[PDB]
Amino acid sequence: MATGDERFYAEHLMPTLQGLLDPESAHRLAVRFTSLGLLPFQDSDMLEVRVLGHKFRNPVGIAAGFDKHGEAVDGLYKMGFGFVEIGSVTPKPQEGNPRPRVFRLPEDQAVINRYGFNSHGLSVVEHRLRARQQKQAKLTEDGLPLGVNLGKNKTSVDAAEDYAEGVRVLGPLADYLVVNVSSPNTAGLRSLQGKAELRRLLTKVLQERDGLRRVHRPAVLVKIAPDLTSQDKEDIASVVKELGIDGLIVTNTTVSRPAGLQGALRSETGGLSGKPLRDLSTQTIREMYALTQGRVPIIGVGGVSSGQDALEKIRAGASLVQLYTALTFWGPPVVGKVKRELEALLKEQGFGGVTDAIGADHRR
Ligand SMILES: Cc1cc2nc3c(=O)[nH]c(=O)nc-3n(C[C@H](O)[C@H](O)[C@H](O)COP(=O)(O)O)c2cc1C
Ligand SMILES: C/C(O)=C(\C#N)C(=O)Nc1ccc(C(F)(F)F)cc1
Ligand SMILES: O=C(O)c1cc(=O)[nH]c(=O)[nH]1
Repeated sequence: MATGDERFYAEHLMPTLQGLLDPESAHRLAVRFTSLGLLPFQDSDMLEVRVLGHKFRNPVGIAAGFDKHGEAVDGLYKMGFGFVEIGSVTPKPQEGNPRPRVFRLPEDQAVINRYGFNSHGLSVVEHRLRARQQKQAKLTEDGLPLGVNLGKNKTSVDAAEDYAEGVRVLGPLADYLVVNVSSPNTAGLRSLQGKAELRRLLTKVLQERDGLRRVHRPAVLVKIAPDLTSQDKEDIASVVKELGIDGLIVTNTTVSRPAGLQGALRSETGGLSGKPLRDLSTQTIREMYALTQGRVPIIGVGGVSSGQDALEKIRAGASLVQLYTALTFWGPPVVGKVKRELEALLKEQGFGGVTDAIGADHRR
């Protein structure tokens, strides 16, 4: 419990917790424990990455969705994440979908969720981040940056204005912002990934970002689905290059249900995460890196539970990776495990550090 032993968590604690609590209760309890700093690896220099205007002490971040309301940021750095992304946050508070809305597929090492952007809203999150703003400035300066992921309200009549409000309110408190246009759980949202709509939306977002004072001006990334057509991907690449978007987060959860899922809850509605998403996400990273000529930083996400999974996404083109669903199976020790395995594999494959491996599959 205090040592952070990989076998104890994986074989005993996590399976027992999963037997006692429904998945949303487990999520809530985990946010509480983490936020209080009740948790069970010294980052080598090889793991440092400079991208998005910042130093990252290691490339393993916590993906959006775990800490939707910015309650557990310090506890997540304490767990060993090199960067934390909170959100998605919507402009006004909203409850999200009815419960149950989160489902485990233990036989598949996967989760399906349909939270529907349950959010405390911008104002609450703004005050929560303001209460630790200078502590975060020091963390960022120390190589531990903070990302804020923005969503839109269910009943909003103007999606772009929702994201612009997010830029104005939380942009000043974030090292990077994410325009989340890839939740599967908000009606109409994924259609904003289409070319004309994306160009209009991101033009407005970047104008708002550019209007912030220079020390409060974050990088802006777009988080995309794993379910895009070839046409969709080509269009996103074109718009991102045309507008000078700072990066992409690849990928959100999938609405697909890969052949072979075994969990009893495989046909629940929602986005699927974890191991069945892993290679779909990796392949989306590979395609987006190629379409952007390796000039647009990618944060790779989807099914990472080991150093090999992280390195495959880095070699496919990610400069940084994130994970969430693996934590629900393996607990806290998985963060240090990914980092230690990633360092060992980089050495084994002749890389001087993470930076050298970024996009390495495209050069062979
Ligand atoms: C319970 C849950 C909630 C999520 N909520 C969000 C969210 O609010 N915003 C977002 O951009 N992604 C959200 N995601 C997606 C994750 O950030 C990540 O893209 C995806 O789960 C793939 O990573 P993983 O396989 O490591 O979980 C959520 C995922 C899960 C499992
Ligand atoms: C949806 C979801 O978050 C869960 C389920 N099911 C869950 O177990 N969460 C969860 C469980 C444990 C941790 C930690 F590692 F930090 F201790 C983090 C998140
Ligand atoms: O709140 C949610 O349902 C949610 C948002 C998102 O971006 N991705 C996801 O899998 N769930």
